[PDB]
Amino acid sequence: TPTTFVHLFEWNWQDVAQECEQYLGPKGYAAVQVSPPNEHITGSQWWTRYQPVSYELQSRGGNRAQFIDMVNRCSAAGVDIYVDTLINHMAAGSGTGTAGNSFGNKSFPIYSPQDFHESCTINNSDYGNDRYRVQNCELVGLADLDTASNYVQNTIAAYINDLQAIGVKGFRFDASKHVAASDIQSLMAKVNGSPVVFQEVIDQGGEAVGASEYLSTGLVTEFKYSTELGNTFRNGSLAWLSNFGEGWGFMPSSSAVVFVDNHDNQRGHGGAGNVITFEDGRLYDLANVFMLAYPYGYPKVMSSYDFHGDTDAGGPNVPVHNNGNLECFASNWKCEHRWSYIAGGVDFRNNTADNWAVTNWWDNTNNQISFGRGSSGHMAINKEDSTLTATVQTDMASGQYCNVLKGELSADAKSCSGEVITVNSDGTINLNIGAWDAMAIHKNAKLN
Ligand SMILES: C=C1O[C@H](O[C@H]2[C@H](O)[C@@H](O)[C@H](O)O[C@@H]2CO)[C@H](O)[C@@H](O)[C@@H]1N[C@H]1C=C(C=O)C(=O)[C@H](O)[C@H]1O
Ligand SMILES: [Ca+2]
Ligand SMILES: [Cl-]
Repeated sequence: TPTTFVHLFEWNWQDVAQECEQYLGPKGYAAVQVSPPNEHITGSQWWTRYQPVSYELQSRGGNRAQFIDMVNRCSAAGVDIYVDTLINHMAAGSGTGTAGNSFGNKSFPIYSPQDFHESCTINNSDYGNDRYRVQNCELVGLADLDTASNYVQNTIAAYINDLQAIGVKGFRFDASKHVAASDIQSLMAKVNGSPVVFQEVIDQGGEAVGASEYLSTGLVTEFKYSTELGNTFRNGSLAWLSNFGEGWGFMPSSSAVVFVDNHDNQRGHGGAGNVITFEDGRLYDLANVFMLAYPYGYPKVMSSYDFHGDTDAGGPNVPVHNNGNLECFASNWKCEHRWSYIAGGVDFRNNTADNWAVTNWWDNTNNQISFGRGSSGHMAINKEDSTLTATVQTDMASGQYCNVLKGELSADAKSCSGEVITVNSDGTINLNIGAWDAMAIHKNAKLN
């Protein structure tokens, strides 16, 4: 069953539609978070998508027909679409949009200067001691919408409802911390049905505005997860993760959206160098394996492009699906959602969704850990530099299983493509995991 979504960052609508059919659907990913599909400022940088001009569906990702085509094709494949929705602001300065519209002096095709809060700047110090400025002033000069206005609320809700009519199933509410929770409650009252909604709120503690304020309007991004996971995997002991989640002070599991990294923090925005990303290779594989095996939050796998150290640069100048050639894994699109350890982690999460408990936790007091999900699955990670050969207890049926991180079960269930793990008659496994490696097995990848 579906348990994990993916952020196809800067992927165009044609690439996403093909990816849904060829990979995401077959592999069991629940949904795709796409880049803002509305009209935005021209320019090659990735951040131009976060400066709206209007709500017309003509963006760098493609036009309206291509967007609709993507929603239909993904839906037929069993994959939902979550739209990155800008509820806090409009573009800064003046210029021209991707659909031909002009704007300037807080004057847009759909908003007048009177539909915005009076200009003021959000200073870094405001985050810790002035909620009024955090929510009414401008985020790096972006025109701050008067979200308490009935006209503004109606206009954003009409956009959200139009997207739902096309078939969009969820929404990421961008920059939610900058909008009073009460304004979001009023906005939601105008939204049809009950789509999936997750709100971006960066809260590591000590903020004037807390993540907990948004729990009643939808899921909330738990940024402590990304940071603490990265910090533990790099500078701490994996043994500490035995009570990861609410035990560490995170929000309720059922309210959280978690990730190893997102488009902002992999670039140093809202996250330090301890955040683990595709650049870290095997370290990234292991961090993802932990997140996907661990029963906390609703995870989203990151799918990036090699930005070659340029934190402002837009994506590759070549599509992912390029004339029958997949532009993945090298210096263009990274396609982490296709990395064997990550796709295997997703398969494990999908197949252990009937048991959300962490059972039989074992560790060597440091960087070797192992735990199960009852009789649905078991996993182990070795981050020491000597082989993990400990015998661990599981609740799994004895037999042969495919290590799903390195391969998969054949259609006739007679063989695996990767190494085989053996669960003894007493339920134990005699591990044999090399340094910086791991294993995961589940009840639906058992050899016959
Ligand atoms: C890029 C982000 O900037 C702000 O985040 C700040 C955190 O709120 C603050 O706690 C932390 O200390 O510092 C962060 C800045 O470095 C916004 O709050 C946050 O919303 C924003 N991220 C999203 C907003 C955009 C504007 O539309 C986009 O450019 C980003 O890519 C969004 O993910
Ligand atoms: Ca605001
Ligand atoms: Cl996010």
